[PDB]
Amino acid sequence: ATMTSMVSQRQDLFMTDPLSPGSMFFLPNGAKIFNKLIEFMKLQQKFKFGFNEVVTPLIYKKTLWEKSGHWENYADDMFKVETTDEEKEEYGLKPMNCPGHCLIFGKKDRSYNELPLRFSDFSPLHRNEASGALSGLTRLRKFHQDDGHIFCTPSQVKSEIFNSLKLIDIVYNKIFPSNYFINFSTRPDHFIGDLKVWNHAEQVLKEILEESGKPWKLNPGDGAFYGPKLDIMVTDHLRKTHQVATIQLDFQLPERFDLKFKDQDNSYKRPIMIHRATFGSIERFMALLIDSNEGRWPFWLNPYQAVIIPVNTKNVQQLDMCTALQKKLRNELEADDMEPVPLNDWHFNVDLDIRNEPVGYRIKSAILKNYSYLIIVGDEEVQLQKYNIRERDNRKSFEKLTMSQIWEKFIELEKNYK
Amino acid sequence: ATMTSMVSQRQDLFMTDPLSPGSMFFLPNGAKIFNKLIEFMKLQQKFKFGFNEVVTPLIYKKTLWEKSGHWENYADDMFKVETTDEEKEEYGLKPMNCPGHCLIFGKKDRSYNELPLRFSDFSPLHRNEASGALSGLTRLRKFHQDDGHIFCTPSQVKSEIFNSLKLIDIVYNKIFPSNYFINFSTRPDHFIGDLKVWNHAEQVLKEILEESGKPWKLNPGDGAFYGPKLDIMVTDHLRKTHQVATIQLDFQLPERFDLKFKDQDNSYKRPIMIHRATFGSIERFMALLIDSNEGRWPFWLNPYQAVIIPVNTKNVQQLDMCTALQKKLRNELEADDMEPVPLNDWHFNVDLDIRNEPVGYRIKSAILKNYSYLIIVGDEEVQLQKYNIRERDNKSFEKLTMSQIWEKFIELEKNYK
RNA sequence: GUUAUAUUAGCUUAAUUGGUAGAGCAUUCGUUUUGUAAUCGAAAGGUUUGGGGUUCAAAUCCCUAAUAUAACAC
RNA sequence: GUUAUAUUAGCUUAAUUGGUAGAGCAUUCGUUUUGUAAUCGAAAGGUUUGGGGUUCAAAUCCCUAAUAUAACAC
Ligand SMILES: C[C@@H](O)[C@H](N)C(=O)NS(=O)(=O)OC[C@H]1O[C@@H](n2cnc3c(N)ncnc32)[C@H](O)[C@@H]1O
Ligand SMILES: C[C@@H](O)[C@H](N)C(=O)NS(=O)(=O)OC[C@H]1O[C@@H](n2cnc3c(N)ncnc32)[C@H](O)[C@@H]1O
Ligand SMILES: [Zn+2]
Ligand SMILES: [Zn+2]
Repeated sequence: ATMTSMVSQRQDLFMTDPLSPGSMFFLPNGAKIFNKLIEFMKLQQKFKFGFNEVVTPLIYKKTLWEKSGHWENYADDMFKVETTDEEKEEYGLKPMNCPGHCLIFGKKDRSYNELPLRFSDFSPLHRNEASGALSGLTRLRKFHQDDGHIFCTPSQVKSEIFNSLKLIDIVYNKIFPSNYFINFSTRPDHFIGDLKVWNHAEQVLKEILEESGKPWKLNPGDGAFYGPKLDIMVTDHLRKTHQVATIQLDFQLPERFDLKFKDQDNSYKRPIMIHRATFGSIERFMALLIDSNEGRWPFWLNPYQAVIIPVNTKNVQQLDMCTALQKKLRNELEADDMEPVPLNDWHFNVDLDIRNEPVGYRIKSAILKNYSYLIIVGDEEVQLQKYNIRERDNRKSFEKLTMSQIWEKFIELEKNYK
Repeated sequence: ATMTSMVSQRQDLFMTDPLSPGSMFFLPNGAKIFNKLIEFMKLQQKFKFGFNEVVTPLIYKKTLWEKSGHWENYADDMFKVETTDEEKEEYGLKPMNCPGHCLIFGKKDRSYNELPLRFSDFSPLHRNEASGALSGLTRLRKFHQDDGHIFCTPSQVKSEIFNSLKLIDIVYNKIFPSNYFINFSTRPDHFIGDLKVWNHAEQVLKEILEESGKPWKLNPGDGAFYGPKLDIMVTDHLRKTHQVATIQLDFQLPERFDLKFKDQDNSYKRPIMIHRATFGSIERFMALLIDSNEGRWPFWLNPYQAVIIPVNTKNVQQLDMCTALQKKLRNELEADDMEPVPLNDWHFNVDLDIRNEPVGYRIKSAILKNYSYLIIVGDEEVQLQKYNIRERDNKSFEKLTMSQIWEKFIELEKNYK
């Protein structure tokens, strides 16, 4: 939070305003990061773990929330929506995507052949959290979940949760590095449904925990009102734990919505529903990212990937060399004709500091902003037609690379999420 | 509407529900189109027209909306938000992004050196439209604008507006094919600001209209309460006109929020604001596409890009050849290892219909869904190790290798075809 | 929400015990043309989060509203 | 919001200005192994958008709520 605010000020990441407490503004550099993470998650979800993104309403009539049980469970924690006409039924601004995905499931007849049916959803969610509980980006009033719900059969539940934990291991152990433990969170005192169903639901998660081999801890009575959950817990540099990813086993909402599919014996069965998020919310995940990296973004995430600095800022040969590298790496098009920007090209975040200042000043400035690479161009470089390029960390080990070597180096960096 | 509904049912695009009137559900196939359009627009805005995307709140306190003028003026159209507390100040769910973008501009000291300053915003908007004016995807209560606001100087206004017209032309004249005319929508009965400022704002748009050479007509009293505008009008197949893209010249909101920047003379000046959108709303734009194409999407947009049909659904050599092409074209990874999906690969929407049914039935099914391509595999194809591939909009067949189909689809997607 | 503590220019901050709102960084202009962590100079930016009061005088004391941070509550 | 019309199985629809809901597509299983616009068969899916009223009897008539389509209003 204090760390978040320092990095945000240095890098122009975010802003807040009392005219909308607990909602973030992502400034252009903040949104660059936000979007890259979403792009990353969407790729894994659509093209590896078999998810299908939907786009759902944000407001729903009171009746819907009464059906799902939320209007009950979270009555104060829900923002209410009204029209100028006092006769119409009131609305709720959504704090969860799941009743909407239940409406989708049950709008048409479903066949066992389309299960597991996996829906992802990146809608903004609103929760009227207690003002005293709000905190930077970790606990907000408006936030974005990398949300998904799976509809499946009893025999599918375990592999679906193991797949969900695979994606969690890819995020927290491989791409964004022991790294977490699981809270097994059981039946709360306010719950819906039969104690026998709840007991069976807890039984499943217990056996999954055992087979997974992963470290875990009982977290009594902190389950969702509709189901027990596996809560993935990360520790920040002050030894504080934070719930991010989560897998929730839900036998209750399919019952509230009377969800049905037809199986091979030509009869109707009730699906089981799995709630799941891997980032948790994009905002909280970003806060923990910053807490750990202190502004030192990996190359592929960095809103400041390289800066180019000419020793002599009014020298034509240096300038022309700097500009040409910038045009190459940004890979943009001019606004004055009609050729459109193609899909799936590379574009890198490369700036050109030609302020009339000593080189050491501009370098100092770029180090404070945590540029991944520093590219200096002087008369030596103009002769060689190579650029002098420095990584953020290794101040000593320079390289002299051509235009195309830097291009290829950067592409290789993004391919490998490095 | 009619047409939208039929096509939506055939391709499982969208869904509605009385529990949220005037909001769309995009089913997986609908959402694929939605996201591809946004993807297209973001590339143009970021790598050609110098926009920077922002993500902003959805709800703001009454006070903000009173300062912007929306509270008095767009009083009917605004959903109110409240909490259980009731001593707290009321919120409005946003019908526009503009005041959020003014808060961002005004939040920190600004220099003339960062102008033109261009924010793009794709946030969901809500307006409480009259129930009797609601219609399919053209008029909704919730919708997404490809919104943008430009902050600039007086000498920059014309070139910034010409650049917006350039993006409009790429969209309506080249990628998604006079294609439109412009409504010059002037000062409404209820407006904010000075008469003298309004007159100057209309003078500027008149001159632009002249210099642009484009067809236009007067649309009296139809401006926004904060500015006159140029409204891009397209005509549907029943000859009814629809407003899509729009360009709005705003002197008033910067005065309301007292925005300023510092110029070369170390002095404070007020920026001018241009409002713009090119699709208008993604929803209304999709609606007009469907009206135009009757569900026959161009390849790069089609949720149904190719279907693969084995003649003999239990013949192992025919299945292997179908399955191998699907894997190539879809280019997906398996969920059992730790290897992540890399950025900027190609992936195509390719299905395998192995239903134990006559070839002609499966082909009729695929034609009804308007697949761009139909790929048949029989014994002939196994011998040749080539696939029989037929276009939707055509008689003529081709026999191509796996690799040729891959490259063909990439060239179609590359050239937005 | 409650308790505590705060809110001073875009950011960070000073104002000896109510008595001069003062700097640094960033910005604008001039100057310097610079080889891997800060050329030099000037200008501008404040009525101290908003609204009331007390006093000859308020950033400082009193009432109120709003946020933020931290704990609790939930 | 007003006016008109409508709401029947996932979808499209039929049903003596009152008489006791039928089918096509899709789905599930069986059958067919199919060469470019629909193999054959069976099963399941309806208490007619919600609520109230009239009647011996309501998909049908009346009132009302919700939504959709169209036009107007804005
Ligand atoms: C996973 C969803 O489908 C499920 N219905 C759900 O909402 N679970 S949740 O309430 O526990 O939210 C999941 C994660 O969102 C994040 N989250 C929850 N509330 C907030 C908040 N107020 N601000 C920021 N992030 C939050 C946490 O990481 C949490 O683990
Ligand atoms: C362009 C924005 O920055 C500006 N503030 C604005 O809101 N202009 S607007 O009101 O005219 O909206 C622009 C476009 O959104 C689309 N739009 C407006 N209202 C709706 C609606 N109720 N449903 C669907 N699309 C809408 C139209 O295409 C319209 O041209
Ligand atoms: Zn959920
Ligand atoms: Zn606007």
